[PDB]
Amino acid sequence: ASSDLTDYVIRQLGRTKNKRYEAYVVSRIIHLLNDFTLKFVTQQFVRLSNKKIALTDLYFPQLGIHIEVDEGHHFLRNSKMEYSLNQIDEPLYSISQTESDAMREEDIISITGHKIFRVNVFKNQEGQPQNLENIHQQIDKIIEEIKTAKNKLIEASTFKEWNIETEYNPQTYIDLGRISLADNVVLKTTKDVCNCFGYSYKNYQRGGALHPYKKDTLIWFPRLYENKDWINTISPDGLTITEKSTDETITLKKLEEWKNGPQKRIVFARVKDNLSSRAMYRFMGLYEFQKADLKDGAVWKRVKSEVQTYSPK
Amino acid sequence: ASSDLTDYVIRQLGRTKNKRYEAYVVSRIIHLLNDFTLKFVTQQFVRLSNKKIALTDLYFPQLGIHIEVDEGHHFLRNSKMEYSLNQIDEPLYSISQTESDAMREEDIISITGHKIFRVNVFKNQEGQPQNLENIHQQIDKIIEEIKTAKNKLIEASTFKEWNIETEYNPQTYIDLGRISLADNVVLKTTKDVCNCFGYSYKNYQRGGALHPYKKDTLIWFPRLYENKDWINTISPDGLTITEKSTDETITLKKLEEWKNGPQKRIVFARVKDNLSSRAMYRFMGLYEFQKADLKDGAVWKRVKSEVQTYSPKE
Amino acid sequence: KASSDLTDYVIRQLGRTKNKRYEAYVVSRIIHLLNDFTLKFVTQQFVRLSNKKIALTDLYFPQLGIHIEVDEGHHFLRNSKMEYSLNQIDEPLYSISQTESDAMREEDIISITGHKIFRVNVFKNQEGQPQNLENIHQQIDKIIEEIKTAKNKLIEASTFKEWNIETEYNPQTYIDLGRISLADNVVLKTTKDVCNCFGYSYKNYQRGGALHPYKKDTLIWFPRLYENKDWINTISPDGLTITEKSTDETITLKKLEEWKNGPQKRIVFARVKDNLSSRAMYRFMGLYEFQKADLKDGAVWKRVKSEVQTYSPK
Amino acid sequence: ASSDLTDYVIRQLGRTKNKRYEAYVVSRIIHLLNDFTLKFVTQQFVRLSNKKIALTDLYFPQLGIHIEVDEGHHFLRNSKMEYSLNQIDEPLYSISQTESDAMREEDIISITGHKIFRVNVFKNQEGQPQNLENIHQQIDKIIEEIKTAKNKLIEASTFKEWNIETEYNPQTYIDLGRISLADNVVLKTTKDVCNCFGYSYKNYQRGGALHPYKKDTLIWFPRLYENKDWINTISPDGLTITEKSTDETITLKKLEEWKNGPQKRIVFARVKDNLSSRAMYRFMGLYEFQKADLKDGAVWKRVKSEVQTYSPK
DNA sequence: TGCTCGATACAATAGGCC
DNA sequence: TATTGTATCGAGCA
DNA sequence: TGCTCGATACAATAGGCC
DNA sequence: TATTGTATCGAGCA
Repeated sequence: ASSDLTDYVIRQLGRTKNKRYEAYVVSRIIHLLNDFTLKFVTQQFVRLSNKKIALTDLYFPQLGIHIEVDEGHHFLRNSKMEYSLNQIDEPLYSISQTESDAMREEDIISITGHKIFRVNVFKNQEGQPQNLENIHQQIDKIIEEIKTAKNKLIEASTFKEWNIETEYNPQTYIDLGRISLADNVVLKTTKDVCNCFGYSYKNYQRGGALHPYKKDTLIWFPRLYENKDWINTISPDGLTITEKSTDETITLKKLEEWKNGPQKRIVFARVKDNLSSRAMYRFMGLYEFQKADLKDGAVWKRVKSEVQTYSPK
Repeated sequence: ASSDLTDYVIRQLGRTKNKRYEAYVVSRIIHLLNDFTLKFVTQQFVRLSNKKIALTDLYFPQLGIHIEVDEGHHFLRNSKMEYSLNQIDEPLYSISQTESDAMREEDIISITGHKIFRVNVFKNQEGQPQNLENIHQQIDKIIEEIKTAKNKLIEASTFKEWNIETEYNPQTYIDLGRISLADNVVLKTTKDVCNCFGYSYKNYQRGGALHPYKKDTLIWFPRLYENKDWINTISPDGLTITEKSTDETITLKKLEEWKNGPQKRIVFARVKDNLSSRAMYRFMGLYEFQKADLKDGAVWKRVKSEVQTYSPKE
Repeated sequence: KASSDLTDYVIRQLGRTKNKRYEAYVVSRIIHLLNDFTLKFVTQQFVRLSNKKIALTDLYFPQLGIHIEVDEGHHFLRNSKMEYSLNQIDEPLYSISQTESDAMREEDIISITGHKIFRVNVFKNQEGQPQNLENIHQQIDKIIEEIKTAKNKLIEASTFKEWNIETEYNPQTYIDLGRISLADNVVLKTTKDVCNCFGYSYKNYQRGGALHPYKKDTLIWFPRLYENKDWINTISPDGLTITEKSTDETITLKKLEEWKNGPQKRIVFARVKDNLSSRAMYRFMGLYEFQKADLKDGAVWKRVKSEVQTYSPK
Repeated sequence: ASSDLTDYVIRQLGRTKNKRYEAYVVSRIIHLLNDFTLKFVTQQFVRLSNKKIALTDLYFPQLGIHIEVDEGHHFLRNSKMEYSLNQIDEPLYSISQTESDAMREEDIISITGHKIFRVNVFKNQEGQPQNLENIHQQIDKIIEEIKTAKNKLIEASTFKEWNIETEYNPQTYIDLGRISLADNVVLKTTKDVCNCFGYSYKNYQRGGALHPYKKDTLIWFPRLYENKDWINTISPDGLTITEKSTDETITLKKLEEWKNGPQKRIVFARVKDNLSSRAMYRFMGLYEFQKADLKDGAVWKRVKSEVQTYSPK
């Protein structure tokens, strides 16, 4: 019941820490904010413009807001990170590509529209930390920024309150009427996403399933990274997906299937749950086939950020 | 440099967790309180009635208030701790006696008179966690108890606000005029506690130091546990300290030495700093000699909780 | 190449922090005069006393089961956890206090039953007056002579197998042999190696035990033979008796029927700390068969076979 | 008390080790050689061709032979030791100038006519790679060299066996008739060395002693380094001692005393014991006054290495 | 239908590295 | 991290 | 000088983490 | 990466 919320919060604030001042700053933001109708995520993997994998310290999905602790390079529990400058809206802390290759299956999202606030814990680093008065000031301004964000969304009636029990349940989206990219939709299994579009399934094996009420649309469950069978990628923008095969012959023979098959795909990408290391499937949008190269394989572009959902037949 | 405060706070809330719900409860208490005139300590070692060594998750020394998270029983392997029942005002979590004699060097205080507030994190135990609203309520009432204790202290004019810069500097205690147990006075070395009483000392490596302004008292820096040369103990309430030695012969030769004088000793116990593991010296009181013997041998009873200080002597 | 492993080994063995005053001289002299590096040796070897305290010997030849200990009565050592005491003749005169014995539980601690101990008395008489180098060199020489006679006693029986660093921790050595014995003093770097002696292809193994692929009645087991948070396990000083219990009695009641009808034989490799460099290693204790379950005291595994047969990968 | 032997031997072989292979090589040499009629010293401080202070790992005084192990730059237990190249028979391991400034008082000798043998741990001239057995071969060769040296001296009857009990006793020296550098003589105190020349002293506190049996000689107990009162030096060959004062007034007022004073001095320098660091007095030689000036001070040249002794009068 | 087996999901953790 | 056992659901076969 | 030990510096190893 | 174990420095004292 509510205990699920309790456990979830505890676990998010109980991760092994990457930065020295992370735990303090995030815990103070959460506790002072004191709004648990707001879902948050800690150590959220994101993808930068340059395709390197990064992360942010605290992430509110509903508001599209990130919060990042700036310690500079010196003090890091993980020497597995690196400190660089990037686009204004992108984090300063990155993962080395060597271990970003083992982080493929992890849940990695797109920050394009999102805002990032920084907390500066060092006055004239290296060395001396800033006084707590300043840090508390930054944290307070951030907190009220968050609050005004939430109020802006409720005023636009685009804000859906967070419920643990209903969020992984297909019926809630069937009732809602749409699965939206902005509602941050992730479902526990393939059978569930199938059951949003009119299937009734005990469970589902396949890597794709035909959409019942649209013949030109295919429900797709790809790994958006490279695996043994397929080499797939998705741009930081979220707009461009490429689909190729580790064997070129399979690609060449997939050309015909792609051009003559369903031209639209509803994509649910397989991602590891950030807690509990488990299979999950996140809604990436409605994509339309564009062209099939032999070299670059298949290229799908995203026409829609929301799809209509249906009751079973 | 107000950065010392920041470092201190970060490191107190940055300890490796003993309990699963510890970080949450403590961090929320601190932030929602957010009064930093209040000094606090996490994972404070305490000494129960029995000789067993226990610990509390959050501790305010100025108010004599502890906060313990109760989960009881699962303690997140793999901890050296154990879940037991004890005196009403004492913690539920203790350490195995085997691991207790390992931790002797640690700074272990007396909880006599201190209040302990608990936070119950499980509705149906074992297993299921409770709802956040309830936990938050428990924490809120604890915060109110803290604030009202702070108020009953400030209005009685017994409250001394916390300062990092001045608390380890002897000059401030010379200016204050006294050193008390309520003040919770711990100094970083022997030379400082010596310089409190009128010494100019640059370094002091000896165990005892002759009191400049009083010839019946001795400044003492004992280890209150067993070590290489001699065996010392202190009662859980901090009333009585027993002095002995490994060799019975040197106890015999030191027996007459004890019997003639000096008959009083002001005590600072050598204790490891709760942060950064270096030696420090904590005022235990002003103690008086009651007895000579074998075995338990010398016995020092505590007759005073406060000692006056003195300017350097030239 | 890789003949530098022997160098590093010898340097590090003769290079430990000294436990005694005269240890280094005696041991170094013995090694250098012996000049046989086909004989593996160990310094400061931890041994299991019948009194159950931990003791140590200054020099240990495993292949010969022969120890050498230097006798300097009492005092002459400053500030170590060691203690002088009397025991059985074939047991050392130096031990660890029970308090620090339980802190050393994880270390490699061996049964000395059957092993002979030679002593070197370095003082003519008490007070620390040293004995002239003449009779000391005499003692060392007769010791070395006895050592060579022992090695000769083994080589004519074709029991003796020369020492090789590169092949001693390699499973394939013992698969070719094809037996693992106590006489060969076998210890492996990891569980997966142990499993790959008996017919497994494992790349890595994190599990507490694995079924014997070619024997349905036998289980490969990697116990901690001391107490930890999950289990309470003991092994007799002669290694003939191993007791297994669980800290919790609910875990305990669940394991009784599992044991009584489960596989009745266990090939045991105990988890021990490396004597140099402190990494986990696994020492073959024997093949034990289940003799009992009495539920306050847990399972009793008695030692039947001192040798086990290996197998090429399946 | 033949125990003093064993205590000396274990205390020499039991010093805090400077080098990684030092213990093994030295111990193997000593135990395999097995000749305790030969006095030896470990970590013996020496003075190089330059003013710099070096050390050798093993030293046989009687034979004038040193033994040094070469492990090179790294594997240093002491970070203040340096690795360089120097004169033909000179050690390769030195001490930093400032860290040798606290080492002034140590017993530092002249290596001029001394042979130094190196154990090459890693590799040797002509370039061959080595470990273990090759090291052993080197050690064995060295042992042989030592023996042939001893025999060479014992056939010329220049060899004198080591006895720990009498060697610090003035009586043996007043008995054999001569104190010389060949015997490596250092006593425990000033009263002893004075009693060697015929004084009866129970206790002697003074910087110099007028010789009973010669009016032209002066027994002297200098610190051959710089201290608060004096600036004194001695050349690496041991042939030249310079004496100056901290104050110039004292120097000028000592100039007349030098030119008109007794013009030859018997020098016993004040050096710390290599074991226990007690003050002891080593015989440098019989030096004759040569020259003086303000600018660099007084200059003494060594005329003779053998002084006659005398019975108390 | 009832059995055998294989792919997938998932929990558990020694080993090695920081 | 990387590896393997255990539990589960479905495909395949008799 | 010569001795004694707390404080300090730095290597050795215990612990956290993937 | 954080804590513990070992060696060195140096003020105070006889």
